[PDB]
Amino acid sequence: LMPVSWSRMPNHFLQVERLGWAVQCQDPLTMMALHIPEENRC
Amino acid sequence: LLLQTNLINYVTSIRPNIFVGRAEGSTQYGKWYFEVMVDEVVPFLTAQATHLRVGWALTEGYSPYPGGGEGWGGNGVGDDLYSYGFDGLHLWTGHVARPVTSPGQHLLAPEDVVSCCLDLSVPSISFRINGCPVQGVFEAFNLDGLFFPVVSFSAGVKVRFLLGGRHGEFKFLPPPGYAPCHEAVLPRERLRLEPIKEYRREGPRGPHLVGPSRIVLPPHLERIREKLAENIHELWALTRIEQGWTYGPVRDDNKRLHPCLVNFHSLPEPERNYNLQMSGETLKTLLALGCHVGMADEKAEDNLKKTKLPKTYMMSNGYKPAPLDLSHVRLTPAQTTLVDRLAENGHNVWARDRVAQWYRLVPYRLLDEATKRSNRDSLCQAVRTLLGYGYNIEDRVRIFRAEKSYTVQSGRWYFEFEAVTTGEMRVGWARPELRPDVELGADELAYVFNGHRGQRWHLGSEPFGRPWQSGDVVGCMIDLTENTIIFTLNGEVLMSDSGSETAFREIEIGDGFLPVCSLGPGQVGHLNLGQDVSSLRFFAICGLQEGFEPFAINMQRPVTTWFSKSLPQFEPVPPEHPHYEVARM
Amino acid sequence: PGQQGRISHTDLVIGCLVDLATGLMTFTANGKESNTFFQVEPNTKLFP
Amino acid sequence: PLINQYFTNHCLYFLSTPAKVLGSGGHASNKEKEMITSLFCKLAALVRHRVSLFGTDAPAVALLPVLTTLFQHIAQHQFGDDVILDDVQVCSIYSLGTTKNTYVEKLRPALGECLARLAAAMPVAFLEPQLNEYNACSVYTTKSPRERAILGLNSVEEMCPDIPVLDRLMADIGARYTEMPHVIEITLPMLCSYLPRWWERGPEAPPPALPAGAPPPCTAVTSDHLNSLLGNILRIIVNNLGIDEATWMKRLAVFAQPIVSRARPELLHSHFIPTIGRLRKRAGKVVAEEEQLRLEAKAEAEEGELLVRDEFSVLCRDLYALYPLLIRYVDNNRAHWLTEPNANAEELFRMVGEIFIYWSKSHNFKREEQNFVVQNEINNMSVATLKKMLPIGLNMCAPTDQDLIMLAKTRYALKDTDEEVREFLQNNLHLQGKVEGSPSLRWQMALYRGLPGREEDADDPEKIVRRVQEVSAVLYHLEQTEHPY
Repeated sequence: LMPVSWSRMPNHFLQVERLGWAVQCQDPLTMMALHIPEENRC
Repeated sequence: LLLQTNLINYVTSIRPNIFVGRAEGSTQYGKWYFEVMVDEVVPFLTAQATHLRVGWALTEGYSPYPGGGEGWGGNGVGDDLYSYGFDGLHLWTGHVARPVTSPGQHLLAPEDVVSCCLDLSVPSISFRINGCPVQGVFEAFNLDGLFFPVVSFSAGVKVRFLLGGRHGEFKFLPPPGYAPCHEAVLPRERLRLEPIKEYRREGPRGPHLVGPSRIVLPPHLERIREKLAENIHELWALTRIEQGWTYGPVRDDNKRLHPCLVNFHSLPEPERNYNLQMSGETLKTLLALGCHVGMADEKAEDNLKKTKLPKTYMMSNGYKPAPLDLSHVRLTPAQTTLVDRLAENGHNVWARDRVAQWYRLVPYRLLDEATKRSNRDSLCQAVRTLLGYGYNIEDRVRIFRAEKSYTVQSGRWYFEFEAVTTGEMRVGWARPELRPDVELGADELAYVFNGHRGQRWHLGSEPFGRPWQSGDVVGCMIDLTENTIIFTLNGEVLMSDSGSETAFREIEIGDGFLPVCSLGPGQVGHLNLGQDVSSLRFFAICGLQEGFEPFAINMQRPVTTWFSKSLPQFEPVPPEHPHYEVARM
Repeated sequence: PGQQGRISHTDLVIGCLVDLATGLMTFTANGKESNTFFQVEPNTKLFP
Repeated sequence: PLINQYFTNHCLYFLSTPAKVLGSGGHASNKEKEMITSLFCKLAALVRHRVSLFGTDAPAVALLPVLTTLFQHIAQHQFGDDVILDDVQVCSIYSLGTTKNTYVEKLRPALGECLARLAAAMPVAFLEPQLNEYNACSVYTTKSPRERAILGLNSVEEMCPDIPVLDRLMADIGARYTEMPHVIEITLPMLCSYLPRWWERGPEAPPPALPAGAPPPCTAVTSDHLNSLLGNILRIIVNNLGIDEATWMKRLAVFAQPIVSRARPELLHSHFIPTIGRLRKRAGKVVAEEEQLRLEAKAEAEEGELLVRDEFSVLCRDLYALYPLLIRYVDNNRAHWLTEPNANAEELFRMVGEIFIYWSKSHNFKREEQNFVVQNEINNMSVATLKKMLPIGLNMCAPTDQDLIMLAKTRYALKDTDEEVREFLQNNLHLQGKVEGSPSLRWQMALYRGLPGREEDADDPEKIVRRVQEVSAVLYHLEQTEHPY
């Protein structure tokens, strides 16, 4: 195993606070991903 | 056998700045409960069904990375062994959903309350439906690490927490024996929400990049014991006089009565004989550092003088105080911290007695900034008399870079970097095949400059330029035509020891070059690639009229900016390993 | 796993339950690390 | 081994941080006691080298009782006190040769730990003979009049004037400092404050000992209360600048003018924005070069047809003028050039006159190849060295960021500029004009902030070309700079 490998920063992030510290989210977002069968990882 | 493809929406989790665990020390009773309710309006969004989960993580998951993960999507909890999940139908642990039976078999519908059960001695974690139990429990798990309340959620969901301190309205009753963050939770700061392992956060003008977050005894020693114990009685009498609260004729404990109206030896022994016991024990422990006290200066007893007492100063208490003058006596504040370790140890010993026998304090090293400083100041002003007597003593570095496609072979390019903090940062250029897991500029793969110490790094450090402070926007000239690399700081060219102008002359073109930046632990600062000339802080010193071009001058999209991961994935053994050679017979 | 640890790497065993838990067939399931420990197996003053 | 021993101390300069707490000071100070004892010990072995290595060894919880050489240090500096009185007459051996031993001691700006009880006794004891003998009085000139004044650091570790001159009761009987003198400190400089406004004399004789009187107070005032008093340095800039106006004459004193600028070239608020007079000094700065610009005309006329000895005309003229002028050139570019571009970047009219000037130096250097001979003569008076790098910092941003970033006509005239084209031929033949709004870098990199950056862009076709023609002419000389290297 390697200690660290490179990675790519996504071009976008999710958009997201008182009275019990409420957190909201309303903008939907999606991303198309690959998958390897033998490695069983995305 | 062939690669597959589909669409997966993003997954992220949030957690408050609350920690808990069990170990030897200030355990804070380790008994706590968490209760939240959810209210969402997106039962089924466009692509898939939104998911919510509840559980805890032992500060070693670091699971949320926006993008791919160990399974399908970067799940928040329950996708590994460092988190747990409960979706209302199953229990999530390592991408395995184990179904459980309970009244109201449905997902986390809006306006539903949940509670979590935690056990510290025996591994036991359980949940609680609105008014129903759960037929499952988590048991026999390790506890190495602090636990924080974490919930996984998808887009479109709104939720609020409950604390019980200021605005926690607990609809459901607390469990019998678990407190809502009462004794000591984050005593040195406030409470709020924060993501885990956040390597990026939004900024006011532009997005910022954030780094990773972590008997036989000398007679002189014998006689001075009484010579210093009397000063302790003198100081306490002096403190009593300075208080101004004279002993009251009526004997009431609640009116701040003083039980010290008694002879210095006819007093009840247990309260003061033990009090003097620490005085000798603290002094003998503090001096137990390899230093032997000897009269090699004769500058202690000859200085014995009587302090001047005004007539009005003496009062009916009857105990004459002798406080030494402090109008010009100021030896050092540095050596006061030498006695801090014993006091913290003594308070810790005091803490153990207080907690062994619980309706409290914690280790003194991390109690709080305001009180610990005040207590240290209070302890310092009393132990200074001993010194005034005339006695002397004696978790990695993430790297940020653009992708290989934007490699430049010629021209004059320039970009700006801002250092919000003043930690260990480095800026420079690098070859396309920059191997990670190595220090920036340690090998020949980069020409990086370190502004924290005024050093340039290329196959070894070398002093160059002055150190940093707050602000200090820094740029980088470059010119492959004449093979020069030049740095600028706040509108001036850096200078070397020999007077050279960023001496990096005669550098081969190689495979082009590439901008690169690095961040040390606990550092904040963003870099500007010149998407538009406006965002550049100055661009009016060495780039405005010298033919230099901003890097992202003619782009319509932000640069990819590849970075470094943390998880140790698997790789085949390279055939050219220096000392690891495999052979197949 | 990385470094700074060689013991206690697997957790969160199965939590199966019954009406009375009278079934005498149970095991420490959910074992992520199906491993052994050879260093404690042999015992001799030699190098075979 | 005396020189050999100092090698370790010379090599070990970082001893201050991890070491040098109590062991160095106890023994290092005792070595200098040998110097005074061996001062009169004449011997074949050279003592100038012996004190040279010792001249570098001088810099090298609250209880410091081992210090005893501090008391013996008071008598050490009193050796030269009596010689100063005898220096009035000049005795055969008691002269300036024995005076050089006290120069090293006073230069301790960093290591401030002790007071040595010498508040102002020594400075006053030597200030009076320097001031009371301002006139030449037909006496031998001091070897280093400026060094002695510079030796006075404005403090030793805590110093404020007017303490012992007016107060003499508690001085010898019995802490109290920096509270008595409040409106008496600036009393003597005020008397000489009108001297620059009154020293209109041409020759340097009326200021016979100017380098010993003007420098020392100028640095003192800007040291104390720099962060609290801001108008004090305002008079400091005006005072020294007026005195340097006498340097405008070509040859007055080859040993006085260069020393003054190098003694104190630092400036704090001498920029044009806080000091508007600096903008007015451009006209004075113009006269420094414009008058010197016309000097080359005489050489060119005498360099026609070789009717007479050319070396008798060209060499005799530039030798007297260019020799001291080099101090003037570095005076403006020392630190004032660090503040001009900020005003120039924000506004194009800040230094138009200066931008349209200072090119005459390169114009003179274009011809008259003998200028390198006198330049070398001044180089060792104090490769591609700083001799030809003088205008690089001045021509960097001043002419390029002037106007019309995208015009694409200088490059075409650049080849014509390096073609011995006369000014009239350059002006008339290039009256066509050319421009193109291509979608290349000139579209966005240029005219998007080159024109908006200029708040009021001038509207004159040929006038802009004149600036381009003047700028291009300077470029045609840059090839010679690269050709030597």
